[PDB]
Amino acid sequence: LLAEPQIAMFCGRLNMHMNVQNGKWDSDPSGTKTCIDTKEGILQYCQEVYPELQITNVVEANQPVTIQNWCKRGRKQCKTHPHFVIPYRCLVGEFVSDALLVPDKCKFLHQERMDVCETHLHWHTVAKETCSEKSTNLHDYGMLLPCGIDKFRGVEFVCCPL
Repeated sequence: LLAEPQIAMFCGRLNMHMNVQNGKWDSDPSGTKTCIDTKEGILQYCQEVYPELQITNVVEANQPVTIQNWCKRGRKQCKTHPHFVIPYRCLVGEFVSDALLVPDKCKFLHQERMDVCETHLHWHTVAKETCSEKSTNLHDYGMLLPCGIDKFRGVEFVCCPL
């Protein structure tokens, strides 16, 4: 969901966050906060930047975005080269899994491993690998059953014809 709460980082520039009202990337309120290394720190920035929301978890978005107007410290020189970055989604309150679009001719699948607690990458790879086994393409996917910070017990996905 391209306009939901989320943050985007580019080291050397101020963090961006999604403006849910207009869909645009807004720079850091303080004019000082830059890129973060830990998922836990990303959760903390989510919480700081969306004070009216209860941020309970985070997850990688599935596709990178392009952002060109990164600000330097103190919010000026807010132009640089276009930069590809995968935003982190700031997940709100009780977990609701993504409603995936399933084009005609494609197939919705889901797998749950209630005995494991796994990464976004792992589930992405499970999804992709499943589709590939039948000569189809992974089209859209989402996490299921959070069990930790950016850790989940399952994946929902859509496989489409090549």
